[PDB]
Amino acid sequence: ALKRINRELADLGKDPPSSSSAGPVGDDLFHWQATIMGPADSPYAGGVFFLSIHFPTDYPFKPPKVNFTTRIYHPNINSNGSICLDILRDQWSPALTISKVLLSISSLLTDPNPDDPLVPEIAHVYKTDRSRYELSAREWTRKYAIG
Amino acid sequence: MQIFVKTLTGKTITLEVESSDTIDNVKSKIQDKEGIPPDQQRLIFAGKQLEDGRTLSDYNIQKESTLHLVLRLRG
Amino acid sequence: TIDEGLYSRQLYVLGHEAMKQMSQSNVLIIGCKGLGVEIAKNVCLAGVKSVTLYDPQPTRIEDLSSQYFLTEDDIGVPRAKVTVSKLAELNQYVPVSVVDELSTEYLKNFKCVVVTETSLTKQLEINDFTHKNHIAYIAADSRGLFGSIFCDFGENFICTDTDGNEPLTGMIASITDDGVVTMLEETRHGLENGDFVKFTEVKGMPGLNDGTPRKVEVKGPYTFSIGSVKDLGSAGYNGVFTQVKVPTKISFKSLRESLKDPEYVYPDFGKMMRPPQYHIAFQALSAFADAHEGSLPRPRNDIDAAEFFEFCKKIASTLQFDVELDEKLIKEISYQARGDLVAMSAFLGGAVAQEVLKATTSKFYPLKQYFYFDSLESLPSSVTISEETCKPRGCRYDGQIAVFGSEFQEKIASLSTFLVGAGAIGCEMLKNWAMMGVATGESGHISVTDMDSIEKSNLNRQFLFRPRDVGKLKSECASTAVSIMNPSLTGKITSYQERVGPESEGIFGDEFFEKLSLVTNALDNVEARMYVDRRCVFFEKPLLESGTLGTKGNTQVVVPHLTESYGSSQDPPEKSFPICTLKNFPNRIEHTIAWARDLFEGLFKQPIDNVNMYLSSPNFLETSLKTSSNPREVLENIRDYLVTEKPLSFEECIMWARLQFDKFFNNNIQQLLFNFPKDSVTSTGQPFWSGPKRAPTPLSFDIHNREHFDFIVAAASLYAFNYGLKSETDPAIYERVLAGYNPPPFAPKSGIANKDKQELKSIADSLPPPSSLVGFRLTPAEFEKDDDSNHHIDFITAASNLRAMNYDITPADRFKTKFVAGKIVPAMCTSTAVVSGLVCLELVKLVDGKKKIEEYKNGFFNLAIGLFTFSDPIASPKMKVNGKEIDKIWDRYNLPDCTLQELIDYFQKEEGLEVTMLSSGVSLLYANFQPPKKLAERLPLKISELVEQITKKKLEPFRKHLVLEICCDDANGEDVEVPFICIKL
Ligand SMILES: Nc1ncnc2c1ncn2[C@@H]1O[C@H](COP(=O)(O)OP(=O)(O)OP(=O)(O)O)[C@@H](O)[C@H]1O
Ligand SMILES: [Mg+2]
Ligand SMILES: [Mg+2]
Repeated sequence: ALKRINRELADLGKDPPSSSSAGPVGDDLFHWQATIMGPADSPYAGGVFFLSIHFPTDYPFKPPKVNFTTRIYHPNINSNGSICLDILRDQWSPALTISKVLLSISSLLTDPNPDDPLVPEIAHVYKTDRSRYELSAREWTRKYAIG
Repeated sequence: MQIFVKTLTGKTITLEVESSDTIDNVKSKIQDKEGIPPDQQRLIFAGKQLEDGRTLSDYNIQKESTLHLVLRLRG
Repeated sequence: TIDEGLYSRQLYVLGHEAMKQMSQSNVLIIGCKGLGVEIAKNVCLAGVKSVTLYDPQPTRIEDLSSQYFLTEDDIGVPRAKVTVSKLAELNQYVPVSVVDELSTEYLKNFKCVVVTETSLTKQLEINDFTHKNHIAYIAADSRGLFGSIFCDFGENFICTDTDGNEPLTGMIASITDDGVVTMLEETRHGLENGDFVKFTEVKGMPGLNDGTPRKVEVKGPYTFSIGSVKDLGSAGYNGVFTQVKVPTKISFKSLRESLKDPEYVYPDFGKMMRPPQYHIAFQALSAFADAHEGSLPRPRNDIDAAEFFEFCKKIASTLQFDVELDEKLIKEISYQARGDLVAMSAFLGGAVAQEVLKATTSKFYPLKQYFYFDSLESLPSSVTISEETCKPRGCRYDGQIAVFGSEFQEKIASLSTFLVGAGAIGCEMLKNWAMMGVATGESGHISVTDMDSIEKSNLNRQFLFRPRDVGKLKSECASTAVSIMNPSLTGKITSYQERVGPESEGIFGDEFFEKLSLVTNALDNVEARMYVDRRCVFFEKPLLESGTLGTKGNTQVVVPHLTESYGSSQDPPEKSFPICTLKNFPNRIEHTIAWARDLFEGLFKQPIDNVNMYLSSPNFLETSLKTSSNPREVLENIRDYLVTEKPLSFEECIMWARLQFDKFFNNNIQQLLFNFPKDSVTSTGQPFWSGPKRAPTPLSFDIHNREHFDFIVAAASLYAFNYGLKSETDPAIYERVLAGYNPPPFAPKSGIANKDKQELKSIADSLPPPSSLVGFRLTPAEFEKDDDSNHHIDFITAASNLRAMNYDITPADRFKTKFVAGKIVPAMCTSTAVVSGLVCLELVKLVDGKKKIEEYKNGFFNLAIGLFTFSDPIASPKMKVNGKEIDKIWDRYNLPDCTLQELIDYFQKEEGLEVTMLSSGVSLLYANFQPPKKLAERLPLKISELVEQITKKKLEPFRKHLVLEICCDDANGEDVEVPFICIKL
């Protein structure tokens, strides 16, 4: 348990994130608070987003609870910060690591999936008026992801 | 040789391949033609799903064979 | 009229039809020894129409070796007469009678006939009549460590369900004209060749939607074939396939014909040559008994063994069996011919009861036909077993001494066990220990701990509890019952009411755990299992794990320094549906039930908790503003539930329920359809509402509909309970109030600075001050499935059915809603009996102190298909540490309470390893990447002081040790695992 946890915490430093910083919150390994940098080729460029990761007591036999903290205007993320993914929900094989989650969220930010959305209105805006979606994403990532 | 790949909507794509070609190369060609990521391509022939790491000859694919391409759905 | 308040757990295994047909079947039981009484108990708990007993032999003392309804005051009285009185109190719906004499024609009064402890000639006479009149006949026999079961349900038995599983259903991606059916992506149907399925809602091939079952040809894990569909159509898109289960005809043979040419059922493939031996052995045993006036061979007698072997040879020659008899095995059977164990009796009784249920309900696949079982590996090897030691002493333990001897009996009498839980498995374990005389010696002791209380639904499988005991603690009732059963256990049992967890370590401390001999788990959750496993590993005590699920069961044994712990094993996880599916696009009834549960939690539990916490914490708002994910939601809930929508009568509750109905079943659907119209297409051009996504449709409120009215009533009642008002159920008031309701207009919205904090502050200050409201508390609704007078399951069913009607899904009744929402685990009495028998057979192995790993057997079984399997336990993995052999699980480092620096130096100098991470509990005491200032501040402190400082909590006085997890790297930096550290305070 804490074995796994620490092994991954350690290899993280040996695996220069480049776009993350998963740091335990104080001295409770069961509650990390990582970070994600906005992709350059995305409307969310130049933004810092904080995420809270709560490891279940049965980790890695149960998926970690990853919730966004910085408000983000994305089709597949709701205001509560819940993340729409399968590696976190049902596809959580006991053969995964924080690295993967933290480059799969970056890939999601790279390109949303509006065909199976979590926020129907934002998905509709994205599908119909791309420019308005771009403007809204830039405004949100400037209001929240900056400062 | 030449083969035909049928999509879920009845479309037929003609591809020029060789019996020794790997599944990965065929998925690459299908991504080049339709833009579907290989990870989401599920190719089936004669009731058997083609798996990465093998060749067409492994599945006894011959002249003018017909495959079916279904697409995985993201979460 | 099935009493679902009593058979709640059983109906999830059998069903309504099975019990309806079962409540019309009569069972006759010949023989009332331990096996017979166990079968009778299980059948009575099952719920058959009635049970009749026939065993006129006078009671003897040795019969109490496996009988728990007999006392030493019953010597000389017929067993049936003294057993019926205690059997009649188990269930009030099952009358129990006794018949002095048995006549052949009388057998026509029963639907199933179980025969035990009867001579072979009488068995043949009964079978010759019960075969030609189509009566189920089950014959059971238990001799020491051997057991035989024979089943005969006639020559035209009809088995409706052959596996007990739910029909397989799935979705279709594409169907070719050649009958090639394809599943969705990474979807496995699980079908087998020869199965029948039917397709519905298939687009492009309506002909396949007729419903005619079709054959299945498995072509791959994801695809199969049905043949040729040239006439029906060209290509099919989407659809759902469902398997159809057809009844099968199974034909048995009479006993007389099957004696010559039997049909064995092999319970284990490692020993396949034994059943042919046992088949001869039991017939020879019956012949020897007939040749000695029904006197079985004396225990460990050589002459009787020789005579029995001669009889075996004669029978083998007579029957033209071309098998060479194994002398050692046959003579061992002869030695234990008079043995009578309670574990084997319970095991066989559970099995036979399940067979009776199969015979009566015509369900599941039965045994076909013979079943010979042995647990000869349980024979002790650390004690002297001879004729002198195994002779009876005229005591109630003769049936067990005759197998194990007096010395092993004394070993058992001095056990010091610890049983966790007092459920069904706990009750069976306690019964077995009481019968065996466990901890009846001077140094023996039993401890039983469980905090739950007895409920009505527990009486179906827990025979130690009576309806007059509803509402009391389980441990006290169990202790009293087992003291009544065995008076020798008066004062040798201690019953606690403490939950086994981190908070009970003040009682289950070092003193408590240092006197035990073994720990037996009877739990139903994985977390507590892991906790007990960790404790056993720390103290190095044998552990006995047992689990059941419907008709399936498994038993595992953990032995110190020999086998791996439970934690190494893992059960399959739980599939949590993606939030997108539940929130927006459901396609099954389980999604709707989960959505209803979440809605209930968000409407009746969380807001009340927020309101109560606001009036208690003086600084709640400030903490929530910077801690909670959605402070705005909390503020809105508090305002709405305090001032904006505080009801003053039940009519306002009805109005609020109507408004919530409109909000959740009429408005959100309109919004969703406004965002995604029914004719919308995806990016690839495919229709959006196709396949797993079903186009919804808003609902209009119609009071005359039953479901709408049920939802309104449930919501109003729950709201009134929350606000402590007086609820009503008369429809007149509802119809009067709901007539005068004006639906507010609603139109979907298309959308198109730092004042948010100002708005939140404005909302916050609107709330009345906490000082203004003193003593005003709202009652949160805590979900309770077992109570039928709180409208919880009613509300969940109403919400799930309404949401299903929204998306054209098949609605489910209250029964399945309660099954799914409440996470109810199906349970059976037969499975409990079998697991108890297996665990008690492993217990005698543990007592004997067997050292080899091939002599233990983890067991698995599935009673739906009569499957039994036993495998050797997995050996604990070894490793190389500092060029030495280290056990991964059962090894630790024992150190004093030295400073952290001294511990690091010890690990550097002794093991030659560099410590990189050191943790304890849920805290990271030391790490290699921490700032040097922190380490320099923490290095010169002792481990106990460091833990006290980091955890911000003083170590309790009862604490005497610390468990530290250490991850260290070698000289080259390569990570190497090391065993944990046991710091001694
Ligand atoms: N951590 C624990 N400490 C002590 N006893 C426990 C613990 N976890 C579970 N138990 C006990 O395990 C038993 C579980 O058995 P069982 O599931 O048959 O009973 P139940 O939960 O009352 O019934 P049902 O599951 O049918 O609703 C209960 O007595 C429960 O008290
Ligand atoms: Mg309970
Ligand atoms: Mg339970």
